[PDB]
Amino acid sequence: ALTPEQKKELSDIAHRIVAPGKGILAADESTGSIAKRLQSIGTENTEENRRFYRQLLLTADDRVNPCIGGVILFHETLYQKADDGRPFPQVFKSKGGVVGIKVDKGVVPLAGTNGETTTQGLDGLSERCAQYKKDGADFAKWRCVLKIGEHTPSALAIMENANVLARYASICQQNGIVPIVEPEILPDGDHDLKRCQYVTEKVLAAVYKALSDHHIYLEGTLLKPNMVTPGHACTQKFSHEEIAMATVTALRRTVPPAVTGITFLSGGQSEEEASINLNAINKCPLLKPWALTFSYGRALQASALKAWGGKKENLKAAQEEYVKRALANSLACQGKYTPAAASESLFVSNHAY
Amino acid sequence: ALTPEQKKELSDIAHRIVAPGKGILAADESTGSIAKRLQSIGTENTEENRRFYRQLLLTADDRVNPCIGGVILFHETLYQKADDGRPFPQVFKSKGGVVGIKVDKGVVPLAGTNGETTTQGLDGLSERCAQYKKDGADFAKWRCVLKIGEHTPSALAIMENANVLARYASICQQNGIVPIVEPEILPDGDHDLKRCQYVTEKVLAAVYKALSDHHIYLEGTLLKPNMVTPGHACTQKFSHEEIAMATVTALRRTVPPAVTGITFLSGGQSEEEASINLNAINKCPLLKPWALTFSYGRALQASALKAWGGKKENLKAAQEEYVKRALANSLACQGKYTPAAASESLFVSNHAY
Amino acid sequence: ALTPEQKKELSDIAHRIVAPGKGILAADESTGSIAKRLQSIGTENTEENRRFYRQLLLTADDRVNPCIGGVILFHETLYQKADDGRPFPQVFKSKGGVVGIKVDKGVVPLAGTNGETTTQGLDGLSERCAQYKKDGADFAKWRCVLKIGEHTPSALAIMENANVLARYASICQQNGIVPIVEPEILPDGDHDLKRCQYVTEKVLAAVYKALSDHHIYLEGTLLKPNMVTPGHACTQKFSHEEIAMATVTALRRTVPPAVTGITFLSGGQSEEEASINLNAINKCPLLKPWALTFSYGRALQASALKAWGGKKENLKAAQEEYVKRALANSLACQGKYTPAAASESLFVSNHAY
Amino acid sequence: ALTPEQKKELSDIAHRIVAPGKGILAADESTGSIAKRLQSIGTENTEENRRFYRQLLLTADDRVNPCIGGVILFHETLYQKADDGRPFPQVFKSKGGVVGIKVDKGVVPLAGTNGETTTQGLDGLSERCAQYKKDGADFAKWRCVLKIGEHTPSALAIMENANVLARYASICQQNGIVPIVEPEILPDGDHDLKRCQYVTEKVLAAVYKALSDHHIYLEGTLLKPNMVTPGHACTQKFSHEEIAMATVTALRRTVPPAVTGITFLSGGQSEEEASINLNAINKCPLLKPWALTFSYGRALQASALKAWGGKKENLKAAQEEYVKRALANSLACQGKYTPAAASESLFVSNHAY
Repeated sequence: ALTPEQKKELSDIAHRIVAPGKGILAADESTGSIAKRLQSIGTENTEENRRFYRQLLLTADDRVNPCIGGVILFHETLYQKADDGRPFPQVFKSKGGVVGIKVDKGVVPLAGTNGETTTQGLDGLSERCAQYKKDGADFAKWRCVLKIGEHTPSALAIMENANVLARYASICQQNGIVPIVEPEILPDGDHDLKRCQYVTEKVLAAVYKALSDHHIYLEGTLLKPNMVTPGHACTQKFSHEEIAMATVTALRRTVPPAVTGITFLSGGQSEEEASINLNAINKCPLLKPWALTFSYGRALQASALKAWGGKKENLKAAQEEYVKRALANSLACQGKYTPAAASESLFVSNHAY
Repeated sequence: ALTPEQKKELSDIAHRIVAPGKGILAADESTGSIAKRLQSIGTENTEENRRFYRQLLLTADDRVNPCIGGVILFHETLYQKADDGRPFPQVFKSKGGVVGIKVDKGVVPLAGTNGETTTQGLDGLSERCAQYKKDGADFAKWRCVLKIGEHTPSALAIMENANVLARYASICQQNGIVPIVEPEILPDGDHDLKRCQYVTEKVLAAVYKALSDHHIYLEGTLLKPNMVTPGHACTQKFSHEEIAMATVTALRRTVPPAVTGITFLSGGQSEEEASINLNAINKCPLLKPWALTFSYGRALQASALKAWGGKKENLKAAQEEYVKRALANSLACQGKYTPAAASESLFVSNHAY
Repeated sequence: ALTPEQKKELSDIAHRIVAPGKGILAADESTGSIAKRLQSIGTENTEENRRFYRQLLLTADDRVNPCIGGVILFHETLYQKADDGRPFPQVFKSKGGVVGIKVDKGVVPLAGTNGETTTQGLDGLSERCAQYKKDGADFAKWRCVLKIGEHTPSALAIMENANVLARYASICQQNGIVPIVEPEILPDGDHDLKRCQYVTEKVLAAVYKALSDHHIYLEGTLLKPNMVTPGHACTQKFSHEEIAMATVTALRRTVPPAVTGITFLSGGQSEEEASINLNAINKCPLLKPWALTFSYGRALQASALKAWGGKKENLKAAQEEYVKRALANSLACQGKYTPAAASESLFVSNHAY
Repeated sequence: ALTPEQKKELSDIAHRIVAPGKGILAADESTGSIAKRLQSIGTENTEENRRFYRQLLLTADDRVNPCIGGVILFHETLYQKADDGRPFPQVFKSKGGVVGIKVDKGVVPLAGTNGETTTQGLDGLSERCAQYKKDGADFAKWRCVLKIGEHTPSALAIMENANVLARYASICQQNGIVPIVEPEILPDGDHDLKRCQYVTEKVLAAVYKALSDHHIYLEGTLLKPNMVTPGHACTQKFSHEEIAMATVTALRRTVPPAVTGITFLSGGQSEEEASINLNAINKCPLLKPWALTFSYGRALQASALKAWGGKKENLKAAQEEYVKRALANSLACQGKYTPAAASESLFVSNHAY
């Protein structure tokens, strides 16, 4: 499947990204779905605004060096230049970070099912990843989404999603790109915490069997899951020790140790819940043989975005907000996080990007 | 999963294609694969050469019109005009024929395996089928490929080409297009007839499970299976009765009677051996609750292509060769067939198009 | 797996049992669960009563010869002698019938599931079947049960039941015993007809993949399914043309043609509904490439039992009731059935035996 | 699926067994398999000979009591009394030890396969575990067996021994008994180390999927895996560091950290090679989030059995041999081990007991 030279390259890359203290910034929103984040702060969705906004994030003045191993970028963002003319991958790489690339092509429905979806992307994938590798990306991301309704997530969806996740992983590692396997269970719903924990266990079990089946090399992988969390509409209330227990036991029962790190997705939690729960998790007493960090998008950019507010004059003001959150999360990601747009929940029904 | 009006349209469309005596012409070859076909008769691979050849086949005389209920076309040639300026789909729909479109986008390796392959094309398939339906196509073809070797076809290779065919079928049918699922086991190899049987059985069983699993509507499908023949390099010889029993046994054990019909591919058999074997099969005493007919590419055009020689002067001779193999096959799929470049083996190693 | 001599023996046996006009009498109730049928007619459950009652059935005076190919007997009933000293297998075999044997050992729950069950039996099976073969049994039965609730029948249960069914089938054919594969979907419930039809399609798809997976020889098998039928508690009303359509399309979409016959279980329908629906089915216009007959227990013995009423003096009176029903069902099993304890529904919540 | 008190009892019981330094003695041999062990030292296979041998092992001095937290017993010997009239389970429970019971009932062929096997014993397992729990047993062992050959272990063989182990685990745990799931890949064969690795990986991956699928509680399980060693007849030699990395890699890629501990079997290694390899494994720099210890049959008793010679006079010499291998292993499972019939290969072809 893979030579040893090729396994060292992936294992290396994978550990780099989640070395101690570091997480991933998810700046990988599609054009259409970044556009509605910009509309949130009354900014027109334009190549330059998008470029400007991404540039603000990749140029954050260096206390974020120890906190941000990697950045997932959307396809166009990887071919965009800082204002000095320098391509964004080289701007971020020079500072010791690693560039990632969102390669899925969005979700697609599953006939005969109660709203579930595959996602698509695999076509032309390997040649795309060849390009993205030569243009500076050392890891990729692929988002699949399941939801919890009563007859959701069905076997059919879990089986097909874990499988496409495995196809993609296998194509990425062929091209020396560490795959990020994201089986996101959406928080959409009334479900309680344990319901979510069970669905997450069944999903990840299915994904890691799929990965085994497709002979993907787990030491050169990372996993971006949802934390385990009550449904949005869940009335019952659950602590962060309970969410971190639920989340950590879910992961100990499914994710074999060889997986090099677990970079959590925000899930639509507020920026601060995200860092508290991330921290709680790392402080969970149980034994956690993988890197438990963050790959947050919205939970590292809410404060930033509403600082920037479409206006060039706050660039520094927005990127100091960004930095604050990265530092918060680089401590949560060690257990060392002790602490109001950052508490605004960032929930989005059927989050798409 | 599908409304009743939709199941009616599919069921109807599928029964038209494979009504008694009708078979299908597979004119579905890639510009890359009809390349090598044209070089075998000195002709250059130029659009109007492709357009002309395809034009010759589709415009054969109406002695063929009870023999050919459908034509699988390649993308390009769905959108070419004949010499009257008529779009190709109409010249054929005018005659009471049905226009099929190949939707797969080639094959692609499966990492971890001794040579095996999966097939790609699902990205965008939803919209493509939609357009193709508005533009004439009423059925689609997706080709999957297993080879037989000592560790081939893997379990992973079977489970992946099965759950891609199903994904594809699911999408065609939601867009009102009758999928032809083609799980082709290639004759490449030394293998016994009984071996090709066991593989053929195990494959169809995993296909029909997959179609079950994705809630496909078997009444508006067709199976395009290989015959079960010994390897191309097999030393033992087996009778046309044995090929014909092995094929009809293998399918009696795996293919729900609900499937509307099955369109055999030629596989590399000579034109004439295809007709004979199709005939033995339909003359088999066993009970075969589906339509057993042909969807032949090379075993309808070889005689016509060599007669065509690239020379516009040869048109009606080229076509009355095509027309004879169409009449031969339209009796072989009824049992009534009875009888030199139509004797030639048309075997390409690892066929691809 | 199996030689050809061994495949002829099974195929032979299987066709014998479901030759035209013939069905199977299911006299295979366990001791404890026959005891509550006897309690129904105020008879003590004793070796002799049980023997007497079984003997009454196997000795029915010869117009049942053309109607009853086979009889499934419970284990003790196979070692019991008619009053003339003759062992029951030899009494029934002399008349041209074939003896069958119930080899499962009842159901067992599935941890973590909403009431579902495996069944058990496989242990020591092959040596048991060796004995049952030498003692006259040429076919066996194995009952698995699924139910329809909202979260019933789960994947886990369908997967494990279809698998044990396949294990058992494979052990039976090793010992020249034709297996009867019964995936019974219980009528317990409020479900409508199509719900049942879908669950039956998903179940049988799963069973026939399982059989393929375990390399069982379908031509030497029979299948005892539920018909497709509204739930007991279903309020909506459905015709017999609708139940026969539902049942026949369900079977055309799952049961490959090689399966030699389909012997239906009564399901708790009244004795007469059972024969009407069986008949309707055979008159379904759609193409039915397997034998569609009956393997009824309760729908051939309700009238008999309440005739016999624990009293030796009605023996002839009870066995003329038995005969009537066998004849009714040997015509329904041809399509030729034209027609009040026989309309008493025989439904039993979680039927067990 | 299981209450919290029950999960506590299982989790506790499992942690006792495999607490730091403790390992398990597998005294679990069939009367048929301890037959051939006794004939290897001239002793006749008589109950009191079995009783005495077992008595010798269980009553070794309390220098062993930090080395042996459990004993897997065969059915017979759970119910034998020592010389003080004490039941065996108590003589061992008295010392702070835990009594294990083997519940499998031998293996049985899988038809359709080149030699492969499944294992039986699930019939009655529910009640048996119940009794066994009341009578002393707090954990069970079920042995499954894959061999490595060219078409071995089949997919069917893996999926069947996986879903039997899970059925078994499910039943033990509902009856409050900690299952030891033993997927043993036998060293029979010519195969490379890397080969045994790939098979070992693919097997555990299908096991842990199965346990997921049946809702097993991994905190109250133990894995009894083979080491990953080259075939018994392999020509290449591999270092104790390589065996030890291959074993610990294979498990890091498949075994959820939730599993309480893993008890290696001896496999045929010499007593001494078992201790060395257990030690290399625990001295591996990789991170191993589970307890890595021993559940050794032949690699604890060989020295003791040859010393025993059948001669009651040899008792304390027999046992201080046993006790030395118990002390050796109780350091090898801590890394602290450092160092002639304990050098002998104990390989039985196709081991069975």
